[PDB]
Amino acid sequence: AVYTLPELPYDYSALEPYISGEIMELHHDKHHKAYVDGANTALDKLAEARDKADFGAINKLEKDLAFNLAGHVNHSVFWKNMAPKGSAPERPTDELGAAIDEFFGSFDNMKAQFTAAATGIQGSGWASLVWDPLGKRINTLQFYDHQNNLPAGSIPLLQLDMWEHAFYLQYKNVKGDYVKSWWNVVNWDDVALRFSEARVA
Amino acid sequence: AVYTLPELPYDYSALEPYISGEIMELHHDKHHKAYVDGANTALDKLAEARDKADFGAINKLEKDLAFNLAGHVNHSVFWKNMAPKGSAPERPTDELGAAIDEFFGSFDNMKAQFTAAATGIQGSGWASLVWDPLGKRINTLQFYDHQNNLPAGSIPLLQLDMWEHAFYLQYKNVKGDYVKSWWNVVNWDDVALRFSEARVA
Amino acid sequence: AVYTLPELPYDYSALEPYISGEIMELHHDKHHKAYVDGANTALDKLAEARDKADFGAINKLEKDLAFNLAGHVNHSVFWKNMAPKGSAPERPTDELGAAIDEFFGSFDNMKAQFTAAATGIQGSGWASLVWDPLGKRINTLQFYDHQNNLPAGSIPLLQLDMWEHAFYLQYKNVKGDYVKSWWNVVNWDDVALRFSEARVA
Amino acid sequence: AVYTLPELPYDYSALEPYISGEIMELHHDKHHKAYVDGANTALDKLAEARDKADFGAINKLEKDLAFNLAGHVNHSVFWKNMAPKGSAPERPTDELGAAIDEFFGSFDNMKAQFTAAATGIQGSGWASLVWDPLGKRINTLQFYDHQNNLPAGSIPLLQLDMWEHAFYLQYKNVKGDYVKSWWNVVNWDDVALRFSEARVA
Ligand SMILES: [Fe+3]
Ligand SMILES: [Fe+3]
Ligand SMILES: [Fe+3]
Ligand SMILES: [Fe+3]
Repeated sequence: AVYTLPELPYDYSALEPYISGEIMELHHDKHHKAYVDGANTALDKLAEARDKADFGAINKLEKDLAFNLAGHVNHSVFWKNMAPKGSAPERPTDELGAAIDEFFGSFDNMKAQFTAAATGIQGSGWASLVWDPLGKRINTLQFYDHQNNLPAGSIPLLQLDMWEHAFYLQYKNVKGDYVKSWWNVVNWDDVALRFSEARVA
Repeated sequence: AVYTLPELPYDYSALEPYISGEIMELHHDKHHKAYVDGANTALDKLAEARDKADFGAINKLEKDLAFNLAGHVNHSVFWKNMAPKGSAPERPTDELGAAIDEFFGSFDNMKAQFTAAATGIQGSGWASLVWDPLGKRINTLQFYDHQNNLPAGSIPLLQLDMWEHAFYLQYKNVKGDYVKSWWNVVNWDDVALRFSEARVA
Repeated sequence: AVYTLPELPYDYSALEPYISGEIMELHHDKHHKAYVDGANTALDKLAEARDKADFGAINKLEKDLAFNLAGHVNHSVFWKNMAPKGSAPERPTDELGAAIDEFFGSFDNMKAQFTAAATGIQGSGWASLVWDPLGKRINTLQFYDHQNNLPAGSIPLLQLDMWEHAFYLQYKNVKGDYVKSWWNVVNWDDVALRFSEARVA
Repeated sequence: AVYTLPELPYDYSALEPYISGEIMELHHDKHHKAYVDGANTALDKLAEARDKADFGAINKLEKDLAFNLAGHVNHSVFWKNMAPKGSAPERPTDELGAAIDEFFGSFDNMKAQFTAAATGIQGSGWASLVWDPLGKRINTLQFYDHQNNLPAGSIPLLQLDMWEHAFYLQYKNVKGDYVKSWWNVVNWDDVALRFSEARVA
């Protein structure tokens, strides 16, 4: 198949007590898996349309592709963006840390803007730290669902899933507590990797 | 300023008779300029938000940034994607042509799928030929407005502005004629360049 | 058929010089007509799905229905909301005028809020004065496309089409001039009728 | 205040075993309350905007109003649409039942179409049985979030909250089981009342 479900780089319960193993298992095995199948199906349907020379359902297929592929992209990044508490540095450093200070003033200011974007979403969405290739800078974006509210070419560096399934079982309606706990499991080494590959554009 | 308006790589009337100089001038000098100014203002407001620790309008600012920056990105690609007819090849060749044949079966099939995506939009939008870095392939996407219906990391190769301001003065409601004419002014050299640089590899 | 294209209550050129006959004809005969067909088709497809017990394309059909039916609703209201310059009162009076003063302070304040909503849309949309049955009041809403950014149960009293096809041929990018000219052709007697039937909820 | 939180017509645990009291309490006391407060704040800000003639955040305020008011409207209908099993009929009858048979063929067909719309949503949303005043019929709509994918004038008769917070704690990702259970607690008397009052006639 064109798309495959990547395995978590850690145990389902490795992110506790910040994110429960219950959520991690349901989130990965159920949710992420669905996006993989949906993205594969969307492409299969588009190829079928081309062969039959009938693009009557093009609007449906393009949304199915964007929604599912974006869901696949976002979650793939999400898993690697995290790691067990004491496994990685608690703060960005080197070029990444410098870039954060340059475009946000400081690490704390970056977190403040990112958190505000994360808890204020009206509906399902994501908070994301991205590399803007045009302006050559790091910005924060607030995705709607998986595929809305973002410029083409945006390269994800750090993403936080704000869909209710990502936190409801543990934090219920208190989104602030979820975001607060999540910072404790962010793998800044992975974010640095994504920044290095993004900046080399 | 963070963002700046790029100059057109040709005269306003250089795309005639396929795209009028009347449209090109309004589209570039007025529309694109507004996106650049809006994107800069969004960043200024976000910086101000970080300074005072007041992210009350974070939802507004994130959409303002996504909408304007996406408009700036989309139009910047749009201008270079075109050139006066004759000054550029009529069909894709080499690696680009081979990739189009691989992911769409043929140039005509890609053209048909892209056209369908362009004319079927329910609202303002774009038809876009992008490089999918996760699936390592070329796909077509149907953007809504400027910043909706697309996965993060999507790299634009060829885009067509389907907002009514891009064709109404000349083609009125007949969007189908607009798309047909547009193919004649596509600069496949520019598309090939973008494809070669997609996900630095 | 379930839906039909209503005729304009006046000549195509009756709204000049505020809105050209060229626009009125294209807008009514081309655009509005498309929504009627699309809404009829959406329902036909849904009935076909029910008979076959296959709702695989339910997401597509529900969007097709909402988009097209909303387009039909919005335009139907739009036409009747207007009349040749000196044919109707230039200001709301009686219960309608009183209600406007009550929920906006004055007629001018209502226009200011309505205009701001009309010219600020990021993409296609509408500015609409509606009757909120729950709060029992008149509010202004900014529709996105035709079917987005509005609560269920909202009863349209006065609507302004801000899609580019509604003004580009005459006012180009200058949206402010279009809205300004449009106020001169608003049929307040029709708005009063819609208010009377809405308030009787 | 303009908007107020309505009390539930039954105890939080009255919908068990179909819908948990745990969900009902959080959903009502926390979620619905937030929409009421948000809708009131939106109106306050709009009034403030009119006072100072500063509509700079008009796009934000119009979305805040649409999102919150739609959430308030949707949930107000949602609560009354349900009642403990047994306390209300298991199937629609009289005029309502006849209308459902007319516009869907049968109660089972309406149920199947509604279910499909409920489980297939790409993001947060609602499945809604509404009265179409233009077509003079009963249709099903698939709302996105609270305020998207619906025509103006749509009158809610029966709605199902498909936001993850409405079922995750009990049904996890199995939205299909949530919908099946939900049918058991539908108060057809309330739906019949809403149908009788749809477009005062
Ligand atoms: Fe998720
Ligand atoms: Fe444009
Ligand atoms: Fe229109
Ligand atoms: Fe809810």
